[PDB]
Amino acid sequence: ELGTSNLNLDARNLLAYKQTEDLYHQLLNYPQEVISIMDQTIKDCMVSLIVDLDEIETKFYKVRPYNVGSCKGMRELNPNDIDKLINLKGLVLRSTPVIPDMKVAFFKCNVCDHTMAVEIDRGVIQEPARCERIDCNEPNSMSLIHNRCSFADKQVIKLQETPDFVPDGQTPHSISLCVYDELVDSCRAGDRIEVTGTFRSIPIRANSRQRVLKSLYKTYVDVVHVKKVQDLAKIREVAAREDLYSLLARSIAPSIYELEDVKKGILLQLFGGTNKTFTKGGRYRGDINILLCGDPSTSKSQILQYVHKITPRGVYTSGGLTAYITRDVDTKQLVLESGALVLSDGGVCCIDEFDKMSDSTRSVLHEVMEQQTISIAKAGIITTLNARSSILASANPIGSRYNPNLPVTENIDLPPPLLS
Amino acid sequence: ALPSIQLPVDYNNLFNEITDFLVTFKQKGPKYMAMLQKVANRELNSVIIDLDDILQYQNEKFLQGTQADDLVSAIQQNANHFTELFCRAIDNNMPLPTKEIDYKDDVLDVILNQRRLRNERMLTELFPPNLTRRYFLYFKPLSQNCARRYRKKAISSKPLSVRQIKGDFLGQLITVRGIITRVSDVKPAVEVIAYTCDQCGYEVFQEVNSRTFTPLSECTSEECSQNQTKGQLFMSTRASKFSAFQECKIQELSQQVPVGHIPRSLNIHVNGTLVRSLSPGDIVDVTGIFLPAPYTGFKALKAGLLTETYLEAQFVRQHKKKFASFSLTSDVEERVMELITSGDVYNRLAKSIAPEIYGNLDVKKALLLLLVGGVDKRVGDGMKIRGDINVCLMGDPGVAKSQLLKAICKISPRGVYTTGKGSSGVGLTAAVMKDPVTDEMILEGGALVLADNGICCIDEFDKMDESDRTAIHEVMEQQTISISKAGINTTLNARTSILAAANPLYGRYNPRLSPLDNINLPAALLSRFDILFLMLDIPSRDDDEKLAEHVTYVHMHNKQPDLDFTPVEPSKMREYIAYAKTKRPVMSEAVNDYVVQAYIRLRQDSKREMDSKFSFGQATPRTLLGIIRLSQALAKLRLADMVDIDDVEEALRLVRVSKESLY
Ligand SMILES: Nc1ncnc2c1ncn2[C@@H]1O[C@H](COP(=O)(O)OP(=O)(O)OP(=O)(O)O)[C@@H](O)[C@H]1O
Ligand SMILES: Nc1ncnc2c1ncn2[C@@H]1O[C@H](COP(=O)(O)OP(=O)(O)O)[C@@H](O)[C@H]1O
Ligand SMILES: [Mg+2]
Ligand SMILES: [Zn+2]
Ligand SMILES: [Zn+2]
Repeated sequence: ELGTSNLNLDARNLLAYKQTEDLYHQLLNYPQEVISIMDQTIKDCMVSLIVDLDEIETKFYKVRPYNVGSCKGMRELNPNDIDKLINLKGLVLRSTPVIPDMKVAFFKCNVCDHTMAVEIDRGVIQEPARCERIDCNEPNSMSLIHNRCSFADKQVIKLQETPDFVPDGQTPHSISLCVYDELVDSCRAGDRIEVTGTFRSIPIRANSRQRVLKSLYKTYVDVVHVKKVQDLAKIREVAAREDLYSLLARSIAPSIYELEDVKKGILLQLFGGTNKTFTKGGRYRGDINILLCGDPSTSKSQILQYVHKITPRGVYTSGGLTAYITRDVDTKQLVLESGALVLSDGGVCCIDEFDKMSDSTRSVLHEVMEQQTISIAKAGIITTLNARSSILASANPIGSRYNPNLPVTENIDLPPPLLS
Repeated sequence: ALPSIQLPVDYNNLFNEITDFLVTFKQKGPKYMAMLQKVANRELNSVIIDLDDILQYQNEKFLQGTQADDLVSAIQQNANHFTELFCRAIDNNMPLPTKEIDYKDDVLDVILNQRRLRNERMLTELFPPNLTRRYFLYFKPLSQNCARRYRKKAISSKPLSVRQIKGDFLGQLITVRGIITRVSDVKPAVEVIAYTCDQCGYEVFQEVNSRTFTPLSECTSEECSQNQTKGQLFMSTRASKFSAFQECKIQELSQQVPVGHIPRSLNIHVNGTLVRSLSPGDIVDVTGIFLPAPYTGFKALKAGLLTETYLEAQFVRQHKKKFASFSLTSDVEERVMELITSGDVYNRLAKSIAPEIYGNLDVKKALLLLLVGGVDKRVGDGMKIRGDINVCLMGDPGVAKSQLLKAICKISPRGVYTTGKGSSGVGLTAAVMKDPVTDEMILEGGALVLADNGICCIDEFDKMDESDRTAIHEVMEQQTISISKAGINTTLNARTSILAAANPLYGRYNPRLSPLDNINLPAALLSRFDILFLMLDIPSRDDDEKLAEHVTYVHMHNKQPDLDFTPVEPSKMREYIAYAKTKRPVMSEAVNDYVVQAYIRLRQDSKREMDSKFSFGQATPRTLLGIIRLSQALAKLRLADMVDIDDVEEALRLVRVSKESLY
């Protein structure tokens, strides 16, 4: 009734039955064939259960086994575990662009314009030595067409072991990954995922101009399943209370003693104002910016840490913050990279150690707080980027204490316009 | 073609003697049949051979005038040929299994049974032995007392240096000594390659021993001996055989390097179950086979006679020392019973750390309290608290604070020592930056050197640049390091105790105010530290006399003199520190009022900190937090699962002693 095509399959409940554990062990030894025949079984189960048959013929069927066994680590992988299903957990580091894969080779008998479609197996193509049209029957008239074939999408992921597996300060390792179709782009950098797939080894080409192969093989895994690691009525019931303001304000800093007014101000800053774009006079800024000052005996960084995770969007940094073009490390190419402030659009950008701001970056803030737009003119690229972000910063006085007789200006060593 | 020579050796008698030794040996019955039986049961996966048994057996059978030659000599002169002879002998005399086998698991044997029932049923090929062996063969070098037993010079051993190996030792069995520096990962290595030719009856097998090879394309089956092939053949991974492989290199020790020379290196190849039996940074005694390596892998066409050399491991003695993670045993239990009977411990431990440096008792007491750690394991609502203590040592040059720091680094297992400049890889970069030969850009991002539960010992804390200073501000209060350069965000869980020594920018104490003199350090960083202590050189007679007397008495005896009186020893301290950390007493509530009133009087002190002449009596909650941490450490170093008020008083007295050094 859904029209979906996916069948998750646990192993424990599969182990719960006494006849099935035989198929369980046979699946560990022979994953590919068992999975293929299970998919064909589901394909026939389509008709066995529906007895519209039209949606059935169009869709393929696959399974997603998981929880087959204990999660191993990259530090213990003996060659006894080749072509066997394993469960792995780790952190996704990098990715790669999707790589087309040859599936259906297209050919054309150029002299007689005759076209033939050829299937392939194990990558290697058995090219047709002669065009089937015995009327021409020429052997050498076989020419293929690159852009009229059919292709499969392949993506390669690089995976790092979790730091839990290195207790004595050693270095983690990397295991290459492969995915197909629905698993493409299912993960990206920085993710924490767990995967279940079979092992694999491949001969390395060595000299691409020669037939020799090295005595060692590269190790990589092929995975089939990946896991990671109307309430609006309730709002109005809460929103109808009279003391919502005070409880809501005090609810974001449970461990902070007193300091109620600053908490209320920070909460209102989090709520934000209104933004309008009337054309007769240009847009008006709707963001609130608040500064914190005082001796480093107030745990003021804790407030920024609270708001950073409380806010939907936000970047927490300290005194590089904006866009600058970089040279790619792993690849040799040029990409445009945006800084912390650009990513905080619509959210709250938190800044610490504001006094140690150097000098070049300060002007950038003067650029962004007065127009909410930053432009760049470098390496032939001229463009403007929108920021539209709120700012919350903390600074320290000069000396072991802040003298109340001393005015604020000198102790905070910021220019009068910026603080104004 | 090739001229011939006459050699005294003949392998037939050697093989017969090998078989006779294996069958007849008496050291349970015969030992070697005892090994081979459990090998048959698929219980033992590798066979290790000792030549001491061979030597003693040959000598004791020499009592009857039948033997004519000896084996260990030819073993020493050449090794691989004897490995083949031993594998042949083992396969000839392989016993039957005396136990049942989980026979369904051996997928290779399933493939073999399929092939046999395919070909023999139609009327069969002799499979090569290497495709069937489940066992690895290893040799062990002899012992020198066994050589002393007899007159002959059957010595070997003699752990040569890296540079002591010449070109005349190729092919022999030799022993090296040194420190392991690099260890590669584990990768599969091919031994036998099996193809399949689309149902060609027998499937072709071939073996390769060289580090490179070429594949097959057309099989020799009769249906493919026909003018065209019965289906193209492909390489089959499941049927082929593989062995665990790894590569490591060793470097000469400094002691063995002649003056005015640079240490050299030597590569080692390891195979079989012995893989992963050694880790970088340890002294080992490796016995192996010194084999040549062809240069054609470089493919330069030069070096017509020049070739590279390597060693193949056979038996590794890890040597060095085992940390053992304070694993309990009867001896350590009676040792801790002796420690309990010792009564008062901390003073003896302080006396026993660095007797070379005279005096400075309270510094050693603070070192004791730093080694145990403060209150940890969080509080309610998940709020972060660390047991690590940050103490900074301050004083004049020539006070041997660096030497005491070196002693602490020696006495602690997790200690890391750093000082002013000399290299750029100390911080902000992982040790694996651009390390692999493939240059895979292996990195973690923001991390330090073993910062997880490490002891960061720093000398010249006023010397490093802004980058290391930023790193050490970021390691503050168990905060992780999350510096990113290329999208990496795998932060290192920085939880370490900070102990650093810094010198005044004037090189001497000053009559004017100290906080302005300071260390040229941020006041925030200064307030972060839990304890600040001073070492001021006071010219006096009654102290310089004792110091000079102790130093000269140390010089005269060339040892640690009996002048020292320490009941406890460095290994004993290393045991007891782990023991005390294991106990981990919990906090007692009743100290709340006492510590609150103590902090009240400390804020009363802050009411007097504008009097100046020293302005370290500041107001900071971190002062109270460090007080609580030090009281918890005092409760942890001994006593039951409670916290004593005397611990709080001792912590306050320690703080007072730290403060009074200003004057
Ligand atoms: N209390 C002491 N007992 C024994 N030797 C001492 C003592 N104080 C200093 N020394 C001697 O002083 C030397 C160590 O002082 P050293 O200057 O290396 O340390 P430091 O105070 O950390 O300063 P620096 O940065 O100059 O090294 C050694 O030769 C040591 O014998
Ligand atoms: N009101 C408070 N409640 C809880 N802890 C506090 C409070 N005031 C100070 N502290 C403690 O003292 C420290 C003050 O540091 P902070 O003022 O944030 O330094 P900086 O802002 O310069 O990094 C905090 O780490 C916190 O543990
Ligand atoms: Mg020094
Ligand atoms: Zn044609
Ligand atoms: Zn064939």
